[PDB]
Amino acid sequence: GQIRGLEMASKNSQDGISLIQTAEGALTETHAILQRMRELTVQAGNTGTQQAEDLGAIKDEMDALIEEIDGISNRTEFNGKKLLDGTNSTDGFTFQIGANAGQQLNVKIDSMSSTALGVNALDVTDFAATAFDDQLKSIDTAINTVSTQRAKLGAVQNRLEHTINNLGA
Amino acid sequence: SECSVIGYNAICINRGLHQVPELPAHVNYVDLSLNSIAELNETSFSRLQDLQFLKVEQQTPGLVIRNNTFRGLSSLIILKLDYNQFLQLETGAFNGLANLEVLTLTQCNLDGAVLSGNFFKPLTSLEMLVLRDNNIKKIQPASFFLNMRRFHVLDLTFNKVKSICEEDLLNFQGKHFTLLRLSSITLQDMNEYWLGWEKCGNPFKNTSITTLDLSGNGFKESMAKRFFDAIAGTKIQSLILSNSYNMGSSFGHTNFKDPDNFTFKGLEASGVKTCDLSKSKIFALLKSVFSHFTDLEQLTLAQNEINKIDDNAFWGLTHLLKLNLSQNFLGSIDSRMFENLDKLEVLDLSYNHIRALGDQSFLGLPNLKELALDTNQLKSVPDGIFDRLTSLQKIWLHTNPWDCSCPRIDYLSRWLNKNSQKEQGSAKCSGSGKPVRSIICP
Ligand SMILES: *[C@@H]1O[C@H](CO)[C@@H](O[C@@H]2O[C@H](CO)[C@@H](O)[C@H](O)[C@H]2NC(C)=O)[C@H](O)[C@H]1NC(C)=O
Ligand SMILES: *[C@@H]1O[C@H](CO)[C@@H](O)[C@H](O)[C@H]1NC(C)=O
Ligand SMILES: *[C@@H]1O[C@H](CO)[C@@H](O)[C@H](O)[C@H]1NC(C)=O
Ligand SMILES: *[C@@H]1O[C@H](CO)[C@@H](O)[C@H](O)[C@H]1NC(C)=O
Repeated sequence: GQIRGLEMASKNSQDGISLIQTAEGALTETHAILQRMRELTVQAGNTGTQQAEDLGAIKDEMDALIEEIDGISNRTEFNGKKLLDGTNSTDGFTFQIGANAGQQLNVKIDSMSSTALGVNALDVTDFAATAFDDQLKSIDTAINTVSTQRAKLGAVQNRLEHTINNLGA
Repeated sequence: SECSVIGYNAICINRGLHQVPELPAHVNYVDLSLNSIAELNETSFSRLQDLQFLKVEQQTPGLVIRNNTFRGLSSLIILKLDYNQFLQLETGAFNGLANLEVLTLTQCNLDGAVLSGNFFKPLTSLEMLVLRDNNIKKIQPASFFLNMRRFHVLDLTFNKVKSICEEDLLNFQGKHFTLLRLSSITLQDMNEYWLGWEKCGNPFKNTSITTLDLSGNGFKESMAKRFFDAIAGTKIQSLILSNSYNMGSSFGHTNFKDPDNFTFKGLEASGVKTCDLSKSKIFALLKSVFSHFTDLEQLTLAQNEINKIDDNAFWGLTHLLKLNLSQNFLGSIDSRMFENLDKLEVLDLSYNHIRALGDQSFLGLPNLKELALDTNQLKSVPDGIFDRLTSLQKIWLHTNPWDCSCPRIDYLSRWLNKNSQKEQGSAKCSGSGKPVRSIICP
């Protein structure tokens, strides 16, 4: 009967890993979109006074990229559960990984929508109202947020790899 | 005993240990991960002299490793200290480890001084160093790296590195890396107007690299061009530039430039045999864009936004064997698209939006063994389209809305029946859902 318990804790650990991998995959997409937004913002800041017509084309692209962030936030799922829209973020995901009850692991993932990341309001045609530095900072804070969430999930994945080796021994 | 000891292996994972436990002298593999060891010193491993493989990953945060902690572990080959948040290393922490081959230190909040200080000086046999996800902002290896003659794998993925230049990587000169993984390090300072470009020189001077992973780094066209000019001459067999998120123009926008013939010119002397430019928002394949890759054998452009392939896009790829265009936005194929690819063996066009194949689309591809057209929008093909593909071994035609009206479907149904051993999966008729191979036109 003790063998069944180890088998179970192990399967639940692997499943935690697959969940985390799905989230890590989506977060790296968010990260990439945010860095492209950053680069577009930089290019906008370097746009000359006679070249101001370019700014509208930049805003168009960033707006579509903000939409993509939201698409990722809303669709990303594992085992029928949304991972990145914040809807599971107060309870979190709980995995039964111990060979006895009580030994347990809870993973919280914050929302990665454009609103939650604070990159919703970006507007490269309006540096006159919302400073370039503030817009860039919003984007950098969002990059840090995504990157920190990914790093956090990496730590939990590592914990789950060790738990699987432990149960096998 | 506290741990689970089986043969040569002591598994001590998650045992609430605050120090290295007592273990049989004959164990050569110890896993102490997920414990609460706050400090290691020379007494810690003084009873385990035969260790070859040691893990002390992810303790409670703040693990301190004192000088000479592993002194006398002269058989240790692999040491893993990953996920020790705020890891505190004394500068002689690795004294005695002349035979160590692998050191892993992922996500330990380390900074650039871990490479520029004396931490790794004792590691004369080191082969592989993993430093992913730390706080390394410049890569500046100390001079002793010059004499680490077996050093060939370095992974710095996820460090936010400002820039890399010749002066930084000096002490890696003369090395052959089998794997140099500089993925997702961003290189944020290396932009269009940075004065460092004038003085950067060649980061990889007199260094050769089997697999150079520069994925996830943006690589805006103008940046790529400057970077590859800087490293011109560097022998690289496999170049990974996947997730170059600034490189492509993107479908429906022209703020950024897609790569062109001048972008990759610096790579002309590198001997590149495989290149991965997947997931990089590329929209157009421009004239001669790949013509500086004179030795190229494999090319993936999967998962871009490719909708336009210019005539002579593949000019100069006279050695190419494999071309992956899967998961793009192609709406059609014509015969000019794939000129200058005479040696091609593998063509993946799956997961596009292709609704028509031009009359002689594949005429310039007699050596083709594998042709994927699954998951497109093909309703028909022109008569005889596959007839000269005399080396074809596999073909994917499924998940397409084949129009099985007669006589439109006559050629394809007869061909798929005659060549049923080549078809992978099963092409089905729209409406009826019967296999295309089973239709007999009268
Ligand atoms: C072309 O590249 C695609 C995308 O990278 C490869 O797709 C992978 O295909 C394998 C095997 O069919 C799957 O297990 C992976 O999940 C796919 N990856 C993704 C991201 O979709 C494909 O194999 C490549 N084609 C060839 C001929 O190498
Ligand atoms: C390691 O730490 C202990 C205290 O925990 C100390 O008594 C011992 O002398 C130290 N070892 C060495 C080799 O200095
Ligand atoms: C640790 O080792 C270094 C170099 O081997 C030495 O200079 C130093 O005294 C040691 N550090 C401490 C804090 O004892
Ligand atoms: C490159 O490194 C090798 C190995 O040290 C050395 O002998 C050779 O002279 C170097 N070549 C150049 C051009 O610096």
